[PDB]
Amino acid sequence: RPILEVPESVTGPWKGDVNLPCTYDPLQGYTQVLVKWLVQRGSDPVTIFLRDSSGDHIQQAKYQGRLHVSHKVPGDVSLQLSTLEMDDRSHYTCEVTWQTPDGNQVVRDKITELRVQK
Amino acid sequence: QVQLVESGGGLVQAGGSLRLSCAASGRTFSSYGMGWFRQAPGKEREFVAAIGPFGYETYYADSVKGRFTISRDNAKNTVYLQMNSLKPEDTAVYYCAAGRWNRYGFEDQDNFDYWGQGTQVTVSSAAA
Repeated sequence: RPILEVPESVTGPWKGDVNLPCTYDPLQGYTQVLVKWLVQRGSDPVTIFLRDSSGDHIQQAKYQGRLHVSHKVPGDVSLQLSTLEMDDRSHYTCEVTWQTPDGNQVVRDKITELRVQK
Repeated sequence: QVQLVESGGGLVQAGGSLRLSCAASGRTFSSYGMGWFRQAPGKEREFVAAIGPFGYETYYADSVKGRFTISRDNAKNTVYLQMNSLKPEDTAVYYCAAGRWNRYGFEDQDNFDYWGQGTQVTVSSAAA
């Protein structure tokens, strides 16, 4: 522990919306300090979204205006994508970093496959 | 439906080697990370090695680095552990496991959703 709960795959309709769940159980002493969502480009995961103490940032231009990440409750950092494009099909990684009181960081990630259905 | 089936354990002499195999069936595991763990009787299970889903990314416990090699053939959904330069303290039940981590958390047993049944490895100072 902690571990992320993310489904193996999700579907969304072309030009519609989809949610990519990413949830976890908050743990005493584990302060969430970073969230990233990444898209897989071959061997390399590429950040598309970052949340840190400065707020939320979309990191790849093709997702501008189309990406939100849940922030109402601790432990839910699910990603919402809108106006889905066929080229949004990909493996996506949810990645969360926590810091404990001693300054150690703990990182967890988990993958889903998004399939965009015409 | 899903099972991870291990094989290849047995008795070897120190300095010898074994190949463990973990055949995963019931679904495609090409985009899963795979791991090996080991446990001695009455002791905690501990990390041995892992291989990520993407690229060519392998990870090892310090105690096995340079001696053990994890590898996979995705066309057969099988992960291997080549255990070279074996030592008596490598004696344990070895388990494979599969999960959907990418780069992180591969030593956290909670992060693997499917586990094999275990196979016994015994390393003796004597022959055979």
